[PDB]
Amino acid sequence: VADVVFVIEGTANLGPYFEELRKHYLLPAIEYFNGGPPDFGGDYGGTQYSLVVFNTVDCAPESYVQCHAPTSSAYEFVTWLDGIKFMSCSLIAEGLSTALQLFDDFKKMREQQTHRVCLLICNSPPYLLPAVESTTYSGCTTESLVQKIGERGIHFSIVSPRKLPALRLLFEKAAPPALLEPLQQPADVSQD
Amino acid sequence: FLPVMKLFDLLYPEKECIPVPDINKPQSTHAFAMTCIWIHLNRKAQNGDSTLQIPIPHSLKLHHEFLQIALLCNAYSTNSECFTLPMGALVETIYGNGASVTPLPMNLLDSLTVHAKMSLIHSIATRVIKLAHTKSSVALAPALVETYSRLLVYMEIESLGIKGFISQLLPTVFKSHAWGILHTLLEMFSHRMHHIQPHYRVQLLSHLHTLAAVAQTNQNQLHLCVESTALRLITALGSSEVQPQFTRFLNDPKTVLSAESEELNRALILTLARATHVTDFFTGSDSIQGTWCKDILQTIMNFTPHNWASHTLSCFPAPLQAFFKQNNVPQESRFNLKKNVEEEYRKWKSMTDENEIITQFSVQGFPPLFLCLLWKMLLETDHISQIGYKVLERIGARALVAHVRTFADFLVYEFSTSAGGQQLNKCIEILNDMVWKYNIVTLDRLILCLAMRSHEGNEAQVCYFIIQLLLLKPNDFRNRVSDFVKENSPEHWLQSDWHTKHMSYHKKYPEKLYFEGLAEQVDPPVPIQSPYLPIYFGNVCLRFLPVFDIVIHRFLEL
Repeated sequence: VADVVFVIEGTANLGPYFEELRKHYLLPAIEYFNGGPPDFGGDYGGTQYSLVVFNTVDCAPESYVQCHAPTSSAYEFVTWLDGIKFMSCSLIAEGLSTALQLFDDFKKMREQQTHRVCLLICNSPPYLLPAVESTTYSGCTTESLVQKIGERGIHFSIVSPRKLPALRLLFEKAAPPALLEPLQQPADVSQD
Repeated sequence: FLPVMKLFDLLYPEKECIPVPDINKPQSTHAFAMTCIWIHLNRKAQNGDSTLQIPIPHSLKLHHEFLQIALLCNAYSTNSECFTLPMGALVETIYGNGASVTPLPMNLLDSLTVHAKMSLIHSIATRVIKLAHTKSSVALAPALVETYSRLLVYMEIESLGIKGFISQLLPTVFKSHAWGILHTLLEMFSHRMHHIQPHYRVQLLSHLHTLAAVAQTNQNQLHLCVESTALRLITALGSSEVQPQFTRFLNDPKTVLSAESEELNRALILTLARATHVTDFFTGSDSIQGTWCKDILQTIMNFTPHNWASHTLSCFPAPLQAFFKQNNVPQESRFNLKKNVEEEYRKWKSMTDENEIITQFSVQGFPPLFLCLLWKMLLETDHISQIGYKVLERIGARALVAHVRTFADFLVYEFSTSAGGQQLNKCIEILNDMVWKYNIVTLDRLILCLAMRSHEGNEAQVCYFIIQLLLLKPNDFRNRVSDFVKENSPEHWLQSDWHTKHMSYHKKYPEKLYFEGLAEQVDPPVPIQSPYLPIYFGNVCLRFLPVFDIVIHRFLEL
């Protein structure tokens, strides 16, 4: 029922390359989970989706989390998607811990099962040695990945740029079927 | 439309689900509007094949397909392609069954019509014209005139609609007698449609006048409904409308206001004086504002009106046309009374051979001499002998007023012949029983005529005895009046069985005005008169007020 949660991390690593990926992957963001981008309201219909944004650790004395998307009403999403600012270990683990918490709250609130998906878009191939140190959860990258793969059957898609670093080979560790490997250059797919 | 609607629903529809299915017999639209507007948005989006077909109905999904108490018919069909199930299932016109024998009483307003207004525009409007285009061969099958006429918001939003309807019905004056559709709405428009906009009522008055002029009405001798509607129309606007309305009928008296109905014009100008009296429209100027009505007076004066001649001139706060009042030649210079009496005697004598020449004698009948010959009849124990009764019921009702003009004075003479009471009892026992057979005159012109030429200086103090004893005697129907009073105030608009009610009522006491009462040697009735007959005595219910005024307020002198 189109219960998605975006994860933007390449805001500080690669700024200008964001539009190059958006112009190609904006269709799966809206045109797949809806008819198209219009001017409409939102409700508990389940179609709502979120988007968390993060930056590197150097440009962060106090500000780490900005997960601001309760419902997004299927249109204000792309509206503030171009409005966020654009600014090495980019703290991807603490950035994914909040997405895991958001999915947990979804599963706790969406009781009366919507094939959840998430895009851990990271421009650079970063890595966060400290687990969270900023939230209730405390788990390393491997622990967070196996927890997001086992608990949630969400399609852990990794929409990285045209690069192919060693991040994909390690972040494809989703043991249940989640399609963590694809970096889709050809025509858009449903969720993979 | 969608922007503000969605912005308001984002704040109004703050909930979690779609509760309250709301069967809601009396008031369901208030709850179902949130889903109806959503369905309309869905249809508007699907018409363009975009906007995701107006998504997000989850807060109203239960009410979405609620289609599957007759008041649960939520008419969500206004969008498109749904005017078959809700509307078609409604109580439409009669088709199965066929005289006032029509089945299927009509619908109540507050039940369903409180919401199905912006959806029903040209359904009945085209249904009636389709039924009327070819002919009204059989008796009128539907009786939906109650619902159609009891639609005040209909004429509030589409006042021009009924004007267009009447204009498209106008060609029927050539189709067939303009009968099956004129006597359809004209009655209930006067009786049910009480409160209406006046700027259209003046146009309807002009149309009624040119109707009474054209076309012919000899077969429509039951056209008294036309005069009753005209009276109701010209007696209700007297508050303040004529002064702003003058610019509308500036040329109306110059073209059509004075065809034949001179008594209607007398009542019209009486009400016009009454209106100029409210409030003090003449104390300021006497000739400056004079031209506002002097044109109407000059147009009317070509037809010997205002015959009152200084006796009845009491309602005018400044009687202006009363300056030229001597131009009325009342009773033809006060000498032709006995002369026309002798002429009536000679006509009663020539009745011995007027039979074979009745066709050449009824041509204009020497207008104010012919139809009073019935008076000598019924004085010799039904001396009519049906010689020309069928001929008498042809065109006589028009000139009957001119006939009774001098006969008012003659009857005053017959009354004063008592001089103590010797002739009084004879007159009471003869005249009151003989006038009743047979006529429908119902004093429709005698009250005006009494002030025309009888209340003059001839026997004014004695012709004022008319209202004292002439029409004070009729008491034949007062028995059933006591039960006929309890039909409209107990049910203002709560009528569910009005059809059969008035059907049985008019089946009990009355038969018709064309019909006779005596079955003499030959009487071919030939009844065709069954267009529509919902009201029979509410017509005199209003003209009782002009009598009430000429008897007290207008004739306040004596």
